[PDB]
Amino acid sequence: NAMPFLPDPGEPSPLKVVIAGAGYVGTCLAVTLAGRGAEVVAVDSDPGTVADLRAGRCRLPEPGLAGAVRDLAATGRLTASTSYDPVGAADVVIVTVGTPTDAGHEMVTDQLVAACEQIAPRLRAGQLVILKSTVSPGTTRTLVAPLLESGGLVHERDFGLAFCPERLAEGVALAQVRTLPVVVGGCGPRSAAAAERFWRSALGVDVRQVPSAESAEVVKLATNWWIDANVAIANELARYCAVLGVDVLDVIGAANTLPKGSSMVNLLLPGVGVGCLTKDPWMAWRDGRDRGVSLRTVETARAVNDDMPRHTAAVIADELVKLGRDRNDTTIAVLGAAFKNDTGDVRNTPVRGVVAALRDSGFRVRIFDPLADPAEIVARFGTAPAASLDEAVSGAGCLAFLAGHRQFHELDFGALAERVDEPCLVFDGRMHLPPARIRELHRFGFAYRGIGR
Amino acid sequence: SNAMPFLPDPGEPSPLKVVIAGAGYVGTCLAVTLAGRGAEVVAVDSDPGTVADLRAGRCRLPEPGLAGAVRDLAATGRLTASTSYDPVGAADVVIVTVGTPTDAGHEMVTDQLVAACEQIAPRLRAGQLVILKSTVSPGTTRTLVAPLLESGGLVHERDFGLAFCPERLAEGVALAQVRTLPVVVGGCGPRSAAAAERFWRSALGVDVRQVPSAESAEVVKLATNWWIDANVAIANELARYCAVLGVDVLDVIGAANTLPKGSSMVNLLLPGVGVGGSCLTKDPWMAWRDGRDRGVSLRTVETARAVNDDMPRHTAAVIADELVKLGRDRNDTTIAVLGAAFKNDTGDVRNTPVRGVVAALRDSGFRVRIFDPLADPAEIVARFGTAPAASLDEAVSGAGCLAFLAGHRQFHELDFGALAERVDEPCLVFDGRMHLPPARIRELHRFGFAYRGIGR
Ligand SMILES: NC(=O)c1ccc[n+]([C@@H]2O[C@H](COP(=O)([O-])OP(=O)(O)OC[C@H]3O[C@@H](n4cnc5c(N)ncnc54)[C@H](O)[C@@H]3O)[C@@H](O)[C@H]2O)c1
Ligand SMILES: Cc1cn([C@H]2C[C@H](O)[C@@H](COP(=O)(O)O)O2)c(=O)[nH]c1=O
Ligand code: NA
Repeated sequence: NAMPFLPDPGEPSPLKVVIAGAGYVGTCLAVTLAGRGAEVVAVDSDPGTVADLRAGRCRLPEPGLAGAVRDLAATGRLTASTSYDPVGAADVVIVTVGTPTDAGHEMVTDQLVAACEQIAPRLRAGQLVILKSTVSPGTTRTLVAPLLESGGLVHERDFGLAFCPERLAEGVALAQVRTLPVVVGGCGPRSAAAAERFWRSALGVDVRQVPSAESAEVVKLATNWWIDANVAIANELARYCAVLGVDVLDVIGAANTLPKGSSMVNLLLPGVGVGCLTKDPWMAWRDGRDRGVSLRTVETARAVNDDMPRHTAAVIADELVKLGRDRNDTTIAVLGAAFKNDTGDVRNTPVRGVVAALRDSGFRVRIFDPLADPAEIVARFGTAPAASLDEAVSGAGCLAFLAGHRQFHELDFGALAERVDEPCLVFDGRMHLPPARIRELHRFGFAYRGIGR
Repeated sequence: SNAMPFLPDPGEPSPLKVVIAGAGYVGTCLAVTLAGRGAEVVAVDSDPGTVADLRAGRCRLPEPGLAGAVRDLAATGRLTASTSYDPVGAADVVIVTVGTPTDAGHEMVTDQLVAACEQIAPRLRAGQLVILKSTVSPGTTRTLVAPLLESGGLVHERDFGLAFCPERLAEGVALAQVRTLPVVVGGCGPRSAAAAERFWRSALGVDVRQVPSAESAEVVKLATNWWIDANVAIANELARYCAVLGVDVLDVIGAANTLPKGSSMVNLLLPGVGVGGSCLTKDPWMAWRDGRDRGVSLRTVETARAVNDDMPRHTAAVIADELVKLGRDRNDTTIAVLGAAFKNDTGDVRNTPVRGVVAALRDSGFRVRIFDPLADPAEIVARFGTAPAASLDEAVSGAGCLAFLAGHRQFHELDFGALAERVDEPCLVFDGRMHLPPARIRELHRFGFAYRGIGR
């Protein structure tokens, strides 16, 4: 009774964890928890996803993830199911299911409601439930808690309930998840103490307590709001630097040497647009609007970042005209299609906006992303990607790096110089190449341009 | 003879000779720091009162430790002053820190800068180094200052060094920051950049961050104030959003800022009662106007300025609303505004957001008493149209509200148990810029106060 909702971490028998949702977040969580000794079962409605995990397969490009899935599924500590039945035997249940938003920027509770309606009858006294899915504030306590209580139990008294925002760093997720402190917002002191004991023992990280689940839900929304609004500042700064003939990355690097606030001045890097950062700031805006608060910094940031794909296409076409090129003699090789660097997800990518604007004007575009699924590129771009990097760049008049994947940095530009059509423009969207690499491109005959570079 | 370096070898026995044009806040902080490390400095200013003060070892600038440093160095003879620009000829380095105010259209008023350059230009000799530190619109150093300095026959970069090095001092801790902050150097060429870097490293003992041009360094200064002002806007809107959920914005900011991001961490700034001073209310508009002239729209600046300009009025509306919810009216409540300065731990009220809060409260029918022991009483009369209270007891005795609109360290050290016996019960404690932790809020309630803040 003194230590509710979690066994002593020193117990010989392993901790039993059920993770609802076997997406990017769920898989990273499952692998890192199983790796530290817990017995984990990932629950997902997709039979294909469950079949892959059970056979130690993972198609996610996240570094070290496919290897860890294959190793842990073989040790038996990582398993998967389409059924929510393993919830009954679990000590901890983590909910990472999808929470999208409609055109009005209001939560689509469907997936979360369905997951909660499956967990509720299987929920047992003494269990700990943690919500990781990004949600509108008040959701854990006013929507999720009554759904979980439909099975007769009471949150905080019979089972622990806490909101812990997901803050995974793509491309380095497995490394960051083992060091990054977890924010815990308990639905009461018992739920707060148990959620903190769980992350410290099962994950081995520090914990940052906030006084309610609503406070922790706002931490997630405030983080995405801060990131989106700071990317908007950086994007506008890059367009200002471009008209002055100054390099935005030197400006940002020098500006960020000033201590300020809780750490340093932190101008974020500009890009080709934003693709968490397009829904969560609007989610806070709609919540604010319904409560009589206008979030003007969110409205402006979204308008600024939504204009960047069209501006990127305009800059590419303008630079090609300056090189004496046109839509009749140039094929553009778009290298990298994913919304974020070192990911393969193209579901909500600003690259779609760049390609559409380049095609809408009349340019021939080839797409290549070594991390993305070719069927997903067909679905989102409407065309099959190039068979390989060599096929994409051969005879291309422009190499537009619109996602800065690590394998693009390891490319031999001397070898690329022999495949492309001279004069070739290297447009740097998300590579953010250092001056030493830009000199190498010029040496091989490439023209180089970035927004504000 | 060989092409010349634009700075003498710091191995020479004679002290470095520096001339600082513009002995205001930035100029005086530089002068005492350079002279304190051994350089011989002459402060050149158009105000005869400032020149007379520096000569006598006096300084009217309230900046902590500044008057003391001036007194010590005037006695050594290393720091002197002049209304005349005749010391320029003998100097190794000329630093320009004159005022660059903007007009109603946010265009820079070049009057002081042109007058300074015109006096410097014919006294310049080959091999000298000229550093511009005043905040300017990009391209000012190369297209305005350089041709004015060349009127004597010298050619910038070939005959003398010209660099832009922005000042990044924060008011109240300027003397501590001038000796620690890395200096950004934007030379008009490689020789100017090398000399300016060697100058800051050897004469100030600080690190240097080179940027490729004077224009790049001019943008660094404007991008910094743009970033700060826009991030205060995010924080103020976040506090207003937290207020409707009843969540504490300081818990949210603290937890959010534990995430590594960019080149450091997520850095949500602290909310307040608005934004004052020249830096954050003028510099982002200067960038906006320069961008507009060149066909670039800075929408984040427009929104940040609108958001922060609305904060004083919103703060007064919150105080008035919380007083009504407490059962207090305009008839039985005198509000004591504690802290008038634009910033915590300074006395500067020249452009303070507290002015807007006080004016909006009075326009709601409330009597307001002002108390700020760090501020000049005459400065409060000129900005607020009323004399501040003689003492803390006069301000708080019988007050129905204690509105902490500047969070000076002095206010954190008050005896709230004693205050509780002087105020009119029930007394509202409004936290504008104290940012009290939950333990301190609990203590106020135990003493009988009603604590409120935006998003607290
Ligand atoms: N105030 C700050 O904290 C701060 C911080 C960073 C940057 N800056 C920039 O530094 C510059 C100076 O700021 P400040 O607050 O010290 O200014 P200030 O207006 O208070 O002082 C300027 C001084 O220059 C003198 N002066 C004017 N024209 C002159 C001339 N032709 N010859 C000689 N002296 C002349 C004036 O008499 C005055 O004493 C501004 O461009 C400002 O943007 C200020
Ligand atoms: C840094 C900072 C400044 N401000 C406001 C107070 C001052 O009026 C103005 C300038 O502050 P600064 O000189 O400390 O940057 O901006 C905030 O409200 N929150 C903050 O976090
Ligand atoms: Na609260």
